[PDB]
Amino acid sequence: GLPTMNTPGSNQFLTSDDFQSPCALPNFDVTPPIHIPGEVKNMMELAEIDTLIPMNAVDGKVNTMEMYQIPLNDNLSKAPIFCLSLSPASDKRLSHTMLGEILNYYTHWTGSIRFTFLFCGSMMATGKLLLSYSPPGAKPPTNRKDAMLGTHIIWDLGLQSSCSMVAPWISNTVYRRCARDDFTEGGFITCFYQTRIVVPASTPTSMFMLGFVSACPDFSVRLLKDTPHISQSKLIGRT
Amino acid sequence: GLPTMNTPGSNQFLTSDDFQSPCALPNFDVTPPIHIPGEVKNMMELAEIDTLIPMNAVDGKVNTMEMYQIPLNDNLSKAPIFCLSLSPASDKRLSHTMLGEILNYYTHWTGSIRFTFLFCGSMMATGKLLLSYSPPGAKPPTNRKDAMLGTHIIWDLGLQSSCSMVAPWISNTVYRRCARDDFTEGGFITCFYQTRIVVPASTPTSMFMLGFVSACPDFSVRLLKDTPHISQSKLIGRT
Amino acid sequence: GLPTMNTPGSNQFLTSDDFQSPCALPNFDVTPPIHIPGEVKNMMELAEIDTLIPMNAVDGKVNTMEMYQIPLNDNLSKAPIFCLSLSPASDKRLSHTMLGEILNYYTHWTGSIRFTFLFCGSMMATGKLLLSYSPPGAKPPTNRKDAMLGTHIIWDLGLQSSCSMVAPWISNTVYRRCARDDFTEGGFITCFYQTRIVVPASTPTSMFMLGFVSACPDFSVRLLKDTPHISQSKLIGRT
Amino acid sequence: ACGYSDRVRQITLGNSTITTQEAANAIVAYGEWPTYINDSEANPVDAPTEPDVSSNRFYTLESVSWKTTSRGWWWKLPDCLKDMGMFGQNMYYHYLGRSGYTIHVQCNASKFHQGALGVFLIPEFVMACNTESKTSYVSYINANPGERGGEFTNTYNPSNTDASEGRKFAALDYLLGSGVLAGNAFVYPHQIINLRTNNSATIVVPYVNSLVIDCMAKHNNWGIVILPLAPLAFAATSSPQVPITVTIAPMCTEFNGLRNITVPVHQ
Amino acid sequence: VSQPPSTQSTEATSGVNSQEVPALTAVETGASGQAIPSDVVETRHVVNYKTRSESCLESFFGRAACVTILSLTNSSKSGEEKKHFNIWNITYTDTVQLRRKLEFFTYSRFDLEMTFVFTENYPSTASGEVRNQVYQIMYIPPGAPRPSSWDDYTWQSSSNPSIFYMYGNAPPRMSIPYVGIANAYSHFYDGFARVPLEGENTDAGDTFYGLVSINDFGVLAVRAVNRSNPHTIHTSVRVYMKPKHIRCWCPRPPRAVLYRGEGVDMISSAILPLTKVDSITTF
Amino acid sequence: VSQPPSTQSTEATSGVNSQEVPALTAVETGASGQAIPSDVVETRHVVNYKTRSESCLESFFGRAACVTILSLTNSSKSGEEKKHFNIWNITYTDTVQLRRKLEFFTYSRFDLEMTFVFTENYPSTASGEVRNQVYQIMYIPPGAPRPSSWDDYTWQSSSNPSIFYMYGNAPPRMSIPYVGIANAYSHFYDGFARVPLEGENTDAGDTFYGLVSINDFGVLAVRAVNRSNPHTIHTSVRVYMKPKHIRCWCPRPPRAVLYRGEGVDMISSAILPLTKVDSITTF
Amino acid sequence: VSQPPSTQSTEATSGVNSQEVPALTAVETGASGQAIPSDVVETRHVVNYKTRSESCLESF
Amino acid sequence: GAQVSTQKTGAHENQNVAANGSTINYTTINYYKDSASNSATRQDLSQDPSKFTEPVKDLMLKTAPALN
Amino acid sequence: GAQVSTQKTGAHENQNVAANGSTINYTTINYYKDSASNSATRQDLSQDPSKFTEPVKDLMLKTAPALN
Amino acid sequence: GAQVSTQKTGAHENQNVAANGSTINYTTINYYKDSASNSATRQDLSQDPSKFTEPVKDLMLKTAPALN
Ligand SMILES: CCCCCCCCCCCCCC(=O)O
Ligand SMILES: CCCCCCCCCCCCCC(=O)O
Ligand SMILES: *C(=O)CCCCCCCCCCCCC
Ligand SMILES: *C(=O)CCCCCCCCCCCCC
Ligand SMILES: *C(=O)CCCCCCCCCCCCC
Ligand SMILES: [Ca+2]
Ligand SMILES: [Ca+2]
Ligand SMILES: [Ca+2]
Repeated sequence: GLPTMNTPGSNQFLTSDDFQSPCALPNFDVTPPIHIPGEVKNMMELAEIDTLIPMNAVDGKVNTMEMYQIPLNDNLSKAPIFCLSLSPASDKRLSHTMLGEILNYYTHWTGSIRFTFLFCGSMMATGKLLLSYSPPGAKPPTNRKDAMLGTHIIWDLGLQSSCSMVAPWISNTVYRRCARDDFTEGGFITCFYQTRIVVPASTPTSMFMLGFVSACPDFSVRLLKDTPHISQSKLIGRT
Repeated sequence: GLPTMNTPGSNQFLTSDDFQSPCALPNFDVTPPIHIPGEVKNMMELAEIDTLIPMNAVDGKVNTMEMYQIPLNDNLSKAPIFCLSLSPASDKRLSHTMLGEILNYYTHWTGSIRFTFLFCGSMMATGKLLLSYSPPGAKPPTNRKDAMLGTHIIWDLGLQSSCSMVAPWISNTVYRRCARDDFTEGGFITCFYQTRIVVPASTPTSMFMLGFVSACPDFSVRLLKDTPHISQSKLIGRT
Repeated sequence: GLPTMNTPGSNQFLTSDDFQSPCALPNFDVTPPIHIPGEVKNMMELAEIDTLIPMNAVDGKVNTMEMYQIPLNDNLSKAPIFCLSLSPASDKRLSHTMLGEILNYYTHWTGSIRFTFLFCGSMMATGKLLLSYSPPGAKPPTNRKDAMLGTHIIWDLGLQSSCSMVAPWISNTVYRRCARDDFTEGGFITCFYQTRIVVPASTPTSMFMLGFVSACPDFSVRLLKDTPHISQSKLIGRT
Repeated sequence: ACGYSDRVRQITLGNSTITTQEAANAIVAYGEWPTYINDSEANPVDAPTEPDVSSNRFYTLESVSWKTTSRGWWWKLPDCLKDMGMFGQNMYYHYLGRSGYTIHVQCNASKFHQGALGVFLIPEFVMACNTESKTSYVSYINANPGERGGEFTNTYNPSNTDASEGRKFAALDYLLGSGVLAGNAFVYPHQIINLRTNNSATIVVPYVNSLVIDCMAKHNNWGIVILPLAPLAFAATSSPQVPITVTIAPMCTEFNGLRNITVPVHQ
Repeated sequence: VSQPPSTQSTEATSGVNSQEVPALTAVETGASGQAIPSDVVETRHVVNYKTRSESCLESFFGRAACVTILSLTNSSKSGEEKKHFNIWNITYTDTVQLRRKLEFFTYSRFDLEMTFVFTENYPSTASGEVRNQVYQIMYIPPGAPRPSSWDDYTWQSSSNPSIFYMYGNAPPRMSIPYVGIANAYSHFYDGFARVPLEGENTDAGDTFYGLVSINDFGVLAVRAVNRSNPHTIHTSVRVYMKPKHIRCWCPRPPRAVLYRGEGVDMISSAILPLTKVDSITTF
Repeated sequence: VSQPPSTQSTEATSGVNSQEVPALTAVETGASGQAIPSDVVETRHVVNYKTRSESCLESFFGRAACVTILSLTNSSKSGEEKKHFNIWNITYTDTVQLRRKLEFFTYSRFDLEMTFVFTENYPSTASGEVRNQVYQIMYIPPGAPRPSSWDDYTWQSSSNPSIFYMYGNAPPRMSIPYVGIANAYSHFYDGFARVPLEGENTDAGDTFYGLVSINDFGVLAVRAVNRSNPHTIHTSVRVYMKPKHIRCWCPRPPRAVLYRGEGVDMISSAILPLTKVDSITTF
Repeated sequence: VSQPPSTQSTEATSGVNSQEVPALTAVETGASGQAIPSDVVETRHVVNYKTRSESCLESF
Repeated sequence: GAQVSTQKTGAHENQNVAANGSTINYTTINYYKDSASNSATRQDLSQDPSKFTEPVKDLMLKTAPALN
Repeated sequence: GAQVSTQKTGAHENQNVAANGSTINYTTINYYKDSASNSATRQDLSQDPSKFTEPVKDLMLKTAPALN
Repeated sequence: GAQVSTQKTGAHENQNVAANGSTINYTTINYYKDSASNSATRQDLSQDPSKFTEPVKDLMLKTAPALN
């Protein structure tokens, strides 16, 4: 008998261990593998896919296709077309996007977020919006003259339907907590009118734009955690 | 003492483990091995041997030699001489053939099945039958004009007593379940008269043919399971 | 801690194990070994030594030196001078010879047995005996004309006192069971008079011959078992 | 060839010769042919007796009859030869005996008959006893019929009381009297005499055992069984009958352990 | 020695005034947005060392998740024999955590690590004596005979793989090959176990539709091997699955609402994933 | 590195119209049917990688099957001394699962892996206290003296191989060489243990016929080494056999009907393996 | 790699009619009997592989 | 005294080719003096179905008349 | 038959470069005959986000008009 | 410091020749400083039955007269 001596952890069962276990089905001639379209290697690949945001999950709109449709019109206001807080896994609206759902299986996240908008008005409607990401620390941008003072882009509606506005990873810590936390503040993404959507004779005076969110190639997430997004009634039994 | 740390599975007894155990009889001078005729290396070797099918295990015929004898006669009908469902381990009739018995010790199976028939009529009797395997998916072949639309062979009774009809492994999944299952459907093997057995003056007007089943060299079975085919009264004891 | 996982047999105590155990007396300067006459390397060496058989362990003779003395005389009979069944460890008479005692510590045995006889009559007495080993399977040799039909040797009493008759290992199985068993039958060793011991004027008309048994160099025994030949009253205790 | 038909065939051993103009090839059990014990496989050390021609020839058993009622027949090697000429003598005078055989089952009819005999050669052919009051209850006398051999039936009626009906095999045809569907008796060296095709069956078999040589008087290595997979049939009567003859020939026979002759219990 | 691939670093950029507009696109194409910091603002040079090392499917599925909880009771009372054992159907739908994750992909292929945790306790006040328990987990593949009583011939396992645990010892565990009879494991299945032909119920199929109608991995027949004691004892066995050596294909959205049954099925009771937000302009 | 032999691949073929008829044959020869897809229909080319890797006798017999269940009782009551131990006859006929498999071949040769599982419990309401049990399994080969009482000199085992288990520890197990006194293990035996000569019963033999009459591997004398306590305790020991390093000869059909005794013997009670089928044309 | 010593094999022998009598001896000398099959009967050639491997004191 | 060998192709494994990486190697070191104590003998896929499916004397080839 | 490999850079570890010292090597010796029994397959950071973020036929480059 | 040696031919083993494969090798590594702690000494089949079956002074050969 080779003199051995057991150490702490001996006999425990850590659900994150990576050990060799004997095989209950020896010499099993596995099934010949074949090539299947669209394999996936990393969850982050999915996190880069452009998903739809429920920007307008307001009462009467929530939990209905209508929530994905952002309101836009002919009239000229100086009011935010929308306001979103940069917290990929927290915010009630973002937490449910593909990006969000994934972030929610991890504890920390880093990277730049890509906000892409598709104006769905009539071809005949013109207009210039202004998308903006203002990093945390000051009075949240309620008006345009304040959002314009931070990271922004003046999107001109035209043949190029879509337009992206990126949220350059600007943070103090290298990683941000997925759960909502003040220390790990994200910032403020808003929108305004640079001018005003303008339509002509016989043209739908009100329409929408779709807002998508995706992660940039510098994006990574870490520390596998369980997701809050799903519940389950304590299982029956048989006693 | 060499620092060790026990892991899950430690001390368990898995009936499918393959480990080294000390020998209770040390230095046992085994008995000199000699060559014995007919050794066997793999169960599948046996699965290729041609066994007899109880095609006609009908009431009054079941569990008696008579069940292996398929009815054939002078009269001309358009009725199936027999009908078998392709399920090597399931079907009450096949499940008991050598091929079947073996398949029944495993969970999955793949390969082509060889159905070989030996016409035992009188030398003087002629005739042309039609054996056929119709892969699953459509109305089971009740008449000839339907069986003829699938995989078939027109067997001409003659000096060559036997004739084989193969069931080309045609399946959607790569392996079929041994237990009866709809997903893993096998297909339909039937038989008909191409013309009609014809005998002359003073010739037995009715006879039989023997049906054998065996596996082809592309046949394999996997996942060792216990067989249902045998029972045993809970053992006594002594208490 | 080096990840280990215990297996069946772990912690058991098999009296036939061969393992390394720590030494309770470290650095013990053993006692210088010296050469001692007659060392022994294998029990089979002893099994080749010629021991005495209690051929005549008949009532009034058993358990007394007299049992080793085989009766011989002047008169001429056609009766067996003795009869022994070939079962080295079984037979009440053989089981106690050195060969026997040893075989009795093992389960199986193979080889040829050497039966050597020493005629102890007077120098003046002549005579020709007939020793014989008849392998199992037929009517046991009661008379000479039957023993003579098997393996035998006509021993002529003369200056060469002793004479051996070998029991050529003739068996169906390669090894014979030590315990008495019908499958592992041994055969029949008998003796007769070829003529008749003849003595002259003033010569002891009755005497004996000693029968010894030993194993031949092709002899081997296997499967260490405990011996029945010794008993022991359940030990006291102290409770 | 000059028309070397697969059907025509001649066989010769000793001073005996079989011929057949309608056979269906011949099979060699497990693919091995009869051989002798090789100095490296030997066990008994006495010089063996190898009879050669005197015993390795064609002995013909009393024919039996195939009826529409016939259920099957069986025999045992070497048993069903223990009385066959010189072979027997050697067999009985020796403790240990070894042998392989060439089995030739004959049965001619006419181009107007029907029928198919399954000739199987089963090694270690152990059958169940006819009495559910005991187990492995068969008398030597009944187990070893000889030239006569037994017959199969299609019914199982054990005599738990009458102890003279228990001491015999329960030759249940659809189960080989072994408790296994005869339908799979083909995993044994075999041939099928289908009347419309052939009239002979030739199966050469090599010694088979967990030992090199054994004691014949106690053990029957092989068992010959013939079951009508196809019932005999003739257009004429509804009670047709045809003879079935069995000719066996031992080969590469050798014996060890010579003594007085063995004479088993008999009636 | 090798260097794990890091996530895109940021190369320093500056102004611009070209006809090159990385900002604009047309997501109608079906292509996601591609822009990155550099394309929109002035960036500095940043050397990124971080890696998506933990989002690797193997890491993402690298946990022994509890899939079910079986119960059984070794009792000596009248109708407590059927309680002396239990049969569980192999699957991951019994819970929702692991299920949801796998459910991220249409197809998957992997080896499996089974781990079992036993926990026995006393039911009523029958808080008396009982020797140590020895359990048996027997895997009964589709087609194999199932136990009638807690002790009929089936527990011989001459072919079925069985574990024997001695309560108090390390959680027994074992590995299983990718046994699927397909080239991959199918997570969803828009089909029926068989094709209902012309002359049949105008409803045929409602019984055999869904992945569940075609999938089958057999069952786990658990039991205590000890005989019945005076006092009744209750044991709970928990099954843990960790798919290893994995790879998956075709991504799908995550299960957003509560699970009903083994299929997709929803329950009108809970189908409002999201949450009302004061206003579209409420940060 | 090497590549395991795969099962025949399918080479692509097409029509035909020759005098070569692979379809027809004459099974009378005793030769099985040989045709394959190619011979009968038009096939495509298929590269087969699958292997009969699991049908290898070593895999087929690679399981620790339960062969018997012994019982014994350590009691302090009057006639509970003979209960303090038990003697089991070594064999695989005590059950039917493993037996049937081995029974697939006439002869076999292998090494054996014994594994033992102990399970103790309380009989009556004598649900009191008892220290931990230490059992002993002693192998008593044919010819060796057998235990009279649960504690007579025989349990010394100065030559007999004995295991000592400390209940609660891993299932003791050990290996055994191919011990047959033949060149192989005989599974069947169409003979008698000896030859009944001329002057004997006209029934002689009925007692010594069948493999059972010649085979003998000795016995396992189990027992608890502890002394008798106040409360009586009952233990059940299960023997597991896994034949390894195996090889077999001469295939025979599988046991089709229930087993009666150790021999072939059938029981009129159950000898109808098959099942009535409506009609010969009933799919 | 090495080969354990086997027990005497049997070399094939035949008749005889010499003045060489291996059968007779004189155990008075104190020497055991030595004869073996070959000396007494006609033997065949037998290659013995078996070994007294288990009678080795260490095994015993 | 250890002997390394090829494993049995698993799930996400070498294309059936079992010829990809040393990551499919398992080590073996027999610990006991008696062979009987060793693990299962190495998988042997050899086979000769013919001793059972065709133990006929004169050999016949598919394409020919079984009975000539 | 053991195979050594690089560990996962820890706390006070090699500059992310994972190229500093043999003190970042872990040994592996597969013990079972079946691959399935092995630890987690080696970390693979390869990826092709494009089969999902850009499975468009004609390729378009950022700087150009998505719709030409 | 390990020493490999030949195992004891088992069931389905090398023809008695014990000269077939490294699959019949067992490894041994003594762990203690005291020889006494070691396993059973290697099987020694040497033997000299003569010191017991023939310790006679003048040697006699079978074929000769034991008493000349
Ligand atoms: C002794 C324990 C045997 C356990 C056998 C489990 C069989 C594995 C089936 C695969 C289950 C997970 C696959 C899936 O549903 O996606
Ligand atoms: C300490 C435990 C010793 C166990 C000894 C068992 C002896 C093995 C005999 C072989 C039994 C199986 C062979 C068979 O019946 O086919
Ligand atoms: C060949 O064996 C050389 C490699 C040795 C590596 C050490 C293996 C661990 C010890 C093996 C068991 C020794 C028992 C005394
Ligand atoms: C390659 O494997 C050579 C290095 C061997 C070192 C010994 C490792 C310890 C034994 C491994 C498990 C063997 C199981 C039989
Ligand atoms: C010779 O011994 C070189 C091979 C070493 C292999 C490692 C064996 C395991 C350690 C042996 C016990 C050491 C106790 C301090
Ligand atoms: Ca980088
Ligand atoms: Ca191939
Ligand atoms: Ca030798």
